[PDB]
Amino acid sequence: TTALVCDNGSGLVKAGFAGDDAPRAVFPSIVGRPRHQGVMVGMGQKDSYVGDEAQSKRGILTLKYPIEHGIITNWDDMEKIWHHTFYNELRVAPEEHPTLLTEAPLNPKANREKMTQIMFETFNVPAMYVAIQAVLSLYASGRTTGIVLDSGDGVTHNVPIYEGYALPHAIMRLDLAGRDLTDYLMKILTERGYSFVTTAEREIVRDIKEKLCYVALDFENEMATAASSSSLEKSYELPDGQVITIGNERFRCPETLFQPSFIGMESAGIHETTYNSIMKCDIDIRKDLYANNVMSGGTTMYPGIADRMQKEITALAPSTMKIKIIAPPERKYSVWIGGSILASLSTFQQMWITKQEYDEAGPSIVHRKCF
Amino acid sequence: TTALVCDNGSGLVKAGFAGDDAPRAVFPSIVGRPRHQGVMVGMGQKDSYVGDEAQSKRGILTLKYPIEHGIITNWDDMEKIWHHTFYNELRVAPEEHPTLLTEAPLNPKANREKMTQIMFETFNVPAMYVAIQAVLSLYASGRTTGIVLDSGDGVTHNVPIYEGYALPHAIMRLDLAGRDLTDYLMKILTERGYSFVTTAEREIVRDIKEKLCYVALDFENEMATAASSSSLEKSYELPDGQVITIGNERFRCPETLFQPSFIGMESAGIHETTYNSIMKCDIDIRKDLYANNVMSGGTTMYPGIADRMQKEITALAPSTMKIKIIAPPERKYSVWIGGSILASLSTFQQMWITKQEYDEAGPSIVHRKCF
Amino acid sequence: TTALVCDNGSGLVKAGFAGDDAPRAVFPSIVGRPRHQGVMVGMGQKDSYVGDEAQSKRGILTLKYPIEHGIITNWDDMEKIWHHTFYNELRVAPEEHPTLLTEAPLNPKANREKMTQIMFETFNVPAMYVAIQAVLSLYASGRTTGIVLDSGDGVTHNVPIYEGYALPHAIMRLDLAGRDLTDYLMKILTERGYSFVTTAEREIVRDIKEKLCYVALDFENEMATAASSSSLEKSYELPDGQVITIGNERFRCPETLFQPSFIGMESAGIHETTYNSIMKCDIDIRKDLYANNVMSGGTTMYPGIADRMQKEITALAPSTMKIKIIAPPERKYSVWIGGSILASLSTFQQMWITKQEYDEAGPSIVHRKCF
Ligand SMILES: Nc1ncnc2c1ncn2[C@@H]1O[C@H](COP(=O)(O)OP(=O)(O)O)[C@@H](O)[C@H]1O
Ligand SMILES: Nc1ncnc2c1ncn2[C@@H]1O[C@H](COP(=O)(O)OP(=O)(O)O)[C@@H](O)[C@H]1O
Ligand SMILES: Nc1ncnc2c1ncn2[C@@H]1O[C@H](COP(=O)(O)OP(=O)(O)O)[C@@H](O)[C@H]1O
Ligand SMILES: [Mg+2]
Ligand SMILES: [Mg+2]
Ligand SMILES: [Mg+2]
Repeated sequence: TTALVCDNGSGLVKAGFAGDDAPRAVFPSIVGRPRHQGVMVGMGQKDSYVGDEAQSKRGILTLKYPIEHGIITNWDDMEKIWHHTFYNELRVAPEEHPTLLTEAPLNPKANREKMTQIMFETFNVPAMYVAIQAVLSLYASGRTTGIVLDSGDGVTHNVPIYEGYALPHAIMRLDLAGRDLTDYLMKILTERGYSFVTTAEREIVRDIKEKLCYVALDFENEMATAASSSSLEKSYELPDGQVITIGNERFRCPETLFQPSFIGMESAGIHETTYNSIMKCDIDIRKDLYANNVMSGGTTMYPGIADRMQKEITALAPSTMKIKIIAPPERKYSVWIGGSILASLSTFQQMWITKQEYDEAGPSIVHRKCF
Repeated sequence: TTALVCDNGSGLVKAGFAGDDAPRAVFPSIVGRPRHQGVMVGMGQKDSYVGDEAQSKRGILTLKYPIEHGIITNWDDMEKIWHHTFYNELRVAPEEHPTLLTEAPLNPKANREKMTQIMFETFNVPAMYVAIQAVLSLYASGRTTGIVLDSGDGVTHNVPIYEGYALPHAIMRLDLAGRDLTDYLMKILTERGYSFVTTAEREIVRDIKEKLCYVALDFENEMATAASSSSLEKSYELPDGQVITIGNERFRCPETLFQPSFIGMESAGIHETTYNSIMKCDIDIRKDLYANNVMSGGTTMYPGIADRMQKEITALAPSTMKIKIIAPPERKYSVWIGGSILASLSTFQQMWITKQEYDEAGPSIVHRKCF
Repeated sequence: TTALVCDNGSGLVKAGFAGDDAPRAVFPSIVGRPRHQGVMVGMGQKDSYVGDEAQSKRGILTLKYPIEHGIITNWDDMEKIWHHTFYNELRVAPEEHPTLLTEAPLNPKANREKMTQIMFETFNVPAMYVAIQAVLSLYASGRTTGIVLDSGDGVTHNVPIYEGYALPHAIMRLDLAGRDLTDYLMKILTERGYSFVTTAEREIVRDIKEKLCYVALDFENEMATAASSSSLEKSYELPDGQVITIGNERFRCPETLFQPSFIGMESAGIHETTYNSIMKCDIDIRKDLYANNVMSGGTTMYPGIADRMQKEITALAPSTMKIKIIAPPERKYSVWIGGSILASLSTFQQMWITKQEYDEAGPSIVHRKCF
């Protein structure tokens, strides 16, 4: 039988079969419940929608995300989402397929206890595994060395690897990702009057960000240019025809990644975090880590991120080092692709947590056979 | 047992069984009593005449409408009208048929509380249920969603719906309707010397309104044409052979709907009262409401109201929208058609307020089950 | 030279000299224009009215507010109001008096830009300044650490301040204030048959809300008691001598502040707003914020509001964190008293935007020299 691969992204769930080059079913990780008094019988049924059928009817819905900063926060909702991904998107029976979930580094352990318990007692998958997304991303690049800078909707994290041996002490994590950038955009937009207040309008500001934002190579130069000319402004059309116009908001939002003092945080930017992660690693290996700066996750899709990161890290690291930021075109799906590759491997068969293992050991077993 | 459907409009009573596509009994809502002395015996009796009879003797009667601005004020007269409807018109005892009574939004709760009291304690129906009119209007059109404009004899209200879910905070009620247009037409005919005063002559200026009134496309240019030549004049034959002629009084009267400042009121004309109702909805669904604008009720029957409405809204809403005024050909009875459809459903049986529930709950029960 | 402190409210304008502990002039911020036709010669002149002379005549006027949600919607009218305050009320030649004005947080930049432009060019004041309203609201209390809850007629907004250092990420601004409660009260009044629809009647409903509305502590049980008997009902004599009797509408109105769903808004109540604001401030200062909540603005003068908000915040914070709400009885004018104090301080004399500085810098200086 062929195992599945279900990447529980913070924002979007990725799913697909083991061996597929690309995921087969992608849909935002939302649960919607209406917030108005229904009037028509035979109509407005299905108290709760999931994924696509909650986006396409969000006008009257309260969209709750069940995954917050990479940590599942509302279990009965994630159960519905898994049930959907299994029985409606892929159209598969879970009991007859192994599966490969994922997790971010340094998440509370009870999180993965509960993931495993749901998978084994509710859906009765024969065997399942829980990887760490950065390792999978480094698989996907077809590589053996690097410092995966992964960042998606919830979290931004680094994971240095050298010739197959992880360096757990050098891992750095940071809760500043796509959702926080969106929430800061909602706020900088009110300088022009555009008030977005509802959970549904978060999904409009998200796409405004996705389509219009970019990261300036140099922030102060871009601020000056925007202030002294209109060459940057770009106009966007709401769902209801209103045409909004944004200028320096196109780069003031992505720039949050590098100066988290914009959104009130104290910690340092992603470039400084990566440098401080490399400098935790033994002297003999930093030379290769500087030369394999892999990237992953959606939030690294902004134009100008790769060049900005290369410039900044070159500013940090010594003059003699050969920095290289690697940005695969499919980096949004790198984690899932690597997961498929790992699941298809010939030597991975023994590594599963068999149903018998859970029977004889409980959910705590998942800490001995996982990274 | 078959279920009855009644629609106690402010202008006419529409009543008849479910499953039919047209009301069985249609007649005006007036009870007339003599204002003169009856000298002859046997003939000249029955101090109260109702419905069509009252009109046929409107010479020697004072005609009272028990309903004014959708509110039932004279309860004795209204009970008379219902007694006529049940026994003389439909010929079927109310003691053995569930009933559905239409009603208007933002009405005093005492209104429907007393409707329930009267139906259960005076006529002893097995079960009754009260429904809004815009909801049923939408039912008739076979739609899932759309902004309904309903404008009968007394009350004009908008109820934007979405996928079977309404928006109570987006309702508007504008108590300016056919009766007020009749009064203003009566007031502006005197510019020619046709002094209509009596109520019986209100029943005739209303006939003039129903026959000749039409809504122009541009008021200023129509006035220009009217001043230019006699092309717009048309004549009408009173009951005693006199022939009248009216020019710009034909469209100056429906103009009220678009400029209630004509009759002193301040609230904005139906174009603005519909635009402002859409512009209070979730920003997501406005594009949907624009393209599914429904109409209903008699007052929307003026030749050309749909085009003026479309013009005004398209001049208000963003240029990218694709407006559509859904005007059913039978829109006069649309409320009752929708009521028949709703009463005929198999899964609507969960909504009837049974005699048992009223007896052990009191009239206040009607609010727990009625929108 | 004496300075002027002009707190432009959305419903009232509190303006006067700095140093006093009360404004020298208060008048509603409405510009009325006659709407009927004048017939008597020697009358009908002065075809645009302002303030209280636009109350006592409101019978024959359409009342329009310049500010809708702390935003200056109209400028041709706000110029009239400012001219009125400077010349007719205070009788002061503005060309020789520094003026200090106010604004809310997250308020569009063009708003204060154009305020500066008008004051420096239309009136030609030697110097001026604009201050957020939570800063002044906290000055008036004499503290230096606390999270203000300003609740005006148009806007409700918190500001966490610690030792004089604001927390710009934790400023929660909610556009739901006294005016929206006025409109909700008008909407629910009809349930009893009372129908107020026009601008003038909106003032009557404002006074009804002021006099009779109050906040309950347990809304569900308050409704239970109100339904049980008429113990809570009180009467009000409209200006023509009519008498209305409002019952549960007394506290169903200001309950909206703690359940913004009633009017369709999604955000959580103001207690939840304040608590969510607090839990985003670094952990060590939450203790000092939980004990220094300062109320302000007119809409906070509901009876029982302080008890309700204290109870509800206790329901959200942990058990051992002291929770207090400081509510000065004079709080309606807290913003203006803070403005007076700030203008009086000896060290503030350098913080003005001088006419010279504007002349050589342009409006953008407003965002530079002012917070
Ligand atoms: N082309 C893009 N440009 C900028 N941001 C993007 C782009 N595509 C996705 N994002 C952002 O990245 C996040 C989704 O990336 P993804 O890696 O799928 O997150 P997750 O793995 O948590 O589901 C979203 O917050 C989205 O706003
Ligand atoms: N063909 C028509 N043209 C213009 N006005 C009409 C026409 N028919 C009815 N009306 C007006 O609409 C009112 C009756 O229509 P209706 O929709 O049935 O109101 P209701 O249902 O409350 O009784 C009358 O007052 C009349 O003035
Ligand atoms: N006792 C009261 N109860 C409730 N609301 C009140 C009371 N007094 C005044 N208000 C409301 O406060 C508002 C005006 O007060 P104010 O603080 O000055 O608002 P603004 O900042 O715009 O000037 C009005 O909307 C009024 O309805
Ligand atoms: Mg990911
Ligand atoms: Mg009608
Ligand atoms: Mg204020």
